[PDB]
Amino acid sequence: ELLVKQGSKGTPQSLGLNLIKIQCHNEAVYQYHVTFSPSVECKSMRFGMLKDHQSVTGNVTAFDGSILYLPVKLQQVVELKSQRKTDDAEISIKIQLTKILEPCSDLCIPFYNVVFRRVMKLLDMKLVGRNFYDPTSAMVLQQHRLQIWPGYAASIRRTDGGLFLLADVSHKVIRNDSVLDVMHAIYQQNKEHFQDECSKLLVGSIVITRYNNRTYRIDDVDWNKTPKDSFVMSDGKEITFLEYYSKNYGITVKEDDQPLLIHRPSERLKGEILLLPELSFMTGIPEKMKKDFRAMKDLTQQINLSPKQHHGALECLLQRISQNETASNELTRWGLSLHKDVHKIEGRLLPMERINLRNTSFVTSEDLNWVKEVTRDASILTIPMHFWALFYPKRAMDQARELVNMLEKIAGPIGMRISPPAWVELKDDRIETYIRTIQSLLGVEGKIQMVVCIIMGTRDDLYGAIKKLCCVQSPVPSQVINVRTIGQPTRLRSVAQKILLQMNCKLGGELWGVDIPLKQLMVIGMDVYHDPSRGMRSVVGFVASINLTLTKWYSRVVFQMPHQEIVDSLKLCLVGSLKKYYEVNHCLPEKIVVYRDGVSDGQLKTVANYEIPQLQKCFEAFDNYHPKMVVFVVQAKISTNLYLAAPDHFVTPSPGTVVDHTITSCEWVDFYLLAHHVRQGCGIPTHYICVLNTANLSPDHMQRLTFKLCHMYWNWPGTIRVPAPCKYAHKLAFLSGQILHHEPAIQLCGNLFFL
RNA sequence: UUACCAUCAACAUGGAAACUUGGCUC
RNA sequence: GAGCCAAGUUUCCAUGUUGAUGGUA
Ligand SMILES: [Mg+2]
Repeated sequence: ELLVKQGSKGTPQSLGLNLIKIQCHNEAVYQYHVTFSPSVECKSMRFGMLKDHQSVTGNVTAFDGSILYLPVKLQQVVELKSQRKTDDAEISIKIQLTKILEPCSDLCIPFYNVVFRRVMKLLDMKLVGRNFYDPTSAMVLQQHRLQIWPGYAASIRRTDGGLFLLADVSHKVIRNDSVLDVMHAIYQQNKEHFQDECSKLLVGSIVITRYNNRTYRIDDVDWNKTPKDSFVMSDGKEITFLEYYSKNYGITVKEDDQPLLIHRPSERLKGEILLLPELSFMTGIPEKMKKDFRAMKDLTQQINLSPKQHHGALECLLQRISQNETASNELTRWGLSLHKDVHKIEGRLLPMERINLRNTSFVTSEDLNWVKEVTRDASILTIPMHFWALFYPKRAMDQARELVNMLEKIAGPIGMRISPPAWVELKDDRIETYIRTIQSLLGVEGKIQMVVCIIMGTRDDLYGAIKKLCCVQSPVPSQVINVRTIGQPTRLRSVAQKILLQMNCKLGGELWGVDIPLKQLMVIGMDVYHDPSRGMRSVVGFVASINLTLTKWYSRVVFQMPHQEIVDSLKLCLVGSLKKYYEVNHCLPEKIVVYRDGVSDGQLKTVANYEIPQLQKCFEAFDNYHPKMVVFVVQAKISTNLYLAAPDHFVTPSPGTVVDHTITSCEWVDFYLLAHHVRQGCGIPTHYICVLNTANLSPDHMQRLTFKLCHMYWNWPGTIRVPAPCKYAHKLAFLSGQILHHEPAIQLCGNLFFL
């Protein structure tokens, strides 16, 4: 079905885009596999060899290193005898004619992209990582030996509107200090302690090589080897590093006394990739620059481009493309005529939602923030909390009394009935003293409602162990404060406000909600938390709405061992969720809405045709249970940018903007929603892909329901990017994966204990 | 770990095309 | 000859995560 979703609800917004329309007038593409037999690999020297033959291959070539594209229909299988122009050896190349590609094809998308990477190469922009950056517009920090290149993450894609060039104005941190120059500086710093200092600085530090443009993690540094030595290339051939770089890449290496960097490929090839530090350069903010206020503020104020500056950089790119004769010729020879200005459309702005409290219901302002409108009125349900204990190591004791004073001053308009705690001073600041004191306080007394601790500095092990005690071993709701958030009195008041709201959340109270027209709605939020350190011990959190007014969230956690499946884990989580829903609501829901987090574009069909059929196979375990299911793939980090056409320039878009045309994928029912208010930089929306819709949910109530679920998040009094169940599931899975490493207590799963 | 939002640095996973290798295989 | 599966390389991409900076509450 064709995607016609742009309805009348919401006001039209003239949105500029980071999209430039590309009109294609190609008539035939032919794809060949060049088969250089003595194995040249440079991606530019091979381009030079393919440009050496402009007669048989013509002057129009979309070459990329191993795949050639022609419009000329060259004969099947030919051979050529090119010259390497380096150290002398004739180069025997082949031609394959693998495929015939039609004009309007999605397999021409890599060919279009290769043409445009060549076009950016014709603007003298360097290729760093996977993007193109301009060193002419670079800004330099000489005090840190670093530069920022303003360039573009650009890619041609086929959306509903057709062929588009997505160009995001990215910035590349290019460190002028080489790795070899870093070893030179450290060797100047100390002599005997040079190698171990380079070991602790470099192992874990990740470098780039710009001659092939690849990033490698330094797993070790070998000081016993030097480029001069010899290694074996994949044709089983023994050659030195210098000869390999002067032949396969055409680079003469200045210094040959440099050591070697070993990158061990994880999740296994067993090949020690061996790296030269002359062509290896670090990427990232240096250690001395991290604590610099001026340098980081200049870097941040440059990279936090407003939509006016974003569109200005895109217009500069289009002006550079149009003014350069070679780039315009290269685009025109393929029939790819670029647009002079970026694409712009008319999106919709969704209406504001009445946030409801116990007695007051207020329409949200344009800021979409209710920070001060919720600490002046009462929450919907406020559980009174009297018996609790505050744990402090006598150094934040004044800060503890200040926090208690602010809490009892603010519990009035909040609605909490707050009693003074047990002021548990700790004889030591150790984790063992903390845990034994909490356990001894709860061992004798069973009427204690809460345990609130104060942590000296940033201690992740102490917070993790406190949460290990509090929602696994002894199910007591917990709260952890730092001394940096209650020290100064300037922000102490709002900190105490949100802390008391957190106390009300972790006890089963309800903070705020909106009116929802959909009845018996069964909201599911999931976030498959992947572990890159525990041997792929994936954690799937599961947050399920329970009451009809969409305010109680029953939580579940399932762990995935190696060689397991998400199927039975989601089976157990869903049957537990419907068991809780039946035991509370005394009914069964007619509509289950699932918000799956983190699915790539390739795994979308895998999610749609494999996992969700088993999700409806869970449904037969109950008595004639067949409701209507709606599954969402949520993609938060995207590269599409929305602008707002003010009558002078481009500004940040108003929060709550939907785009359901011209950007969406062809094979799915998609839209982009910018729900949150953003004041820094450009407002990235969040991609919302309908994997399945059995409820016949039109995109009017679909977008409105996702926007409404963006409001329900109770750890922030305003709109967040993802919906509230996605963020609840993400925090639950993060706490059960990196902090708990265990399933929680079932009773504490009745409340938002992870907030 | 009082939160949310931006952008940067990196890692990990997955898809499509082409090619190569090794098994089957009609 | 055609087809299936596994692994790898090169192109194009997509998604998540961890840090680090800022902002404001
Ligand atoms: Mg999530």
